[PDB]
Amino acid sequence: GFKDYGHDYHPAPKTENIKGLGDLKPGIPKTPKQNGGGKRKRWTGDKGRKIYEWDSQHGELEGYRASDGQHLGSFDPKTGNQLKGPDPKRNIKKYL
Amino acid sequence: GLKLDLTWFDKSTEDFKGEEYSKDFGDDGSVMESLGVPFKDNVNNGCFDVIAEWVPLLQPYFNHQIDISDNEYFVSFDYRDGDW
Repeated sequence: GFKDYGHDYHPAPKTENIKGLGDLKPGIPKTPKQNGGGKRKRWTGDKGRKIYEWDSQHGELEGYRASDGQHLGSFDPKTGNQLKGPDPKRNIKKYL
Repeated sequence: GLKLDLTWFDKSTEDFKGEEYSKDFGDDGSVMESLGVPFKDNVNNGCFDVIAEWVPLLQPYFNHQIDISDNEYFVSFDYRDGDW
């Protein structure tokens, strides 16, 4: 039943509570999941040079370089601290 | 509970122009039922393109006067325990 569905994934942070990455604005969401009809919630920061996307299974922001989509690592929305570092294999270049 | 998280963007520039949450639905998902969005893998898991059909179904829950000829709209189905 429905509450159960609501605990399947980690709720995304509301924009105002994302700390430590500067001023942020939601961006048009474009990255599909394979299971789910949704596109990943998206924010831009640093004049749009940085993109962040909520990953609702791990419960962290994945950060990307807007110019080419390169992955930058993940960040704790409460602090803004880097948690994972860049993964050269990962980018969002087809979803920019 | 469940809030519809509504978000909209300029068709010309894609700039962000607004965000509004519906009131809390508690644990009643039927609004998702009326959109035709299964619960499975869809709660706290992304945003959906607000299509023309969805406007009438959604508008009753928002102050924003949804205008799909002006803006691209997206909704997500956020669920958090309690009041939030």
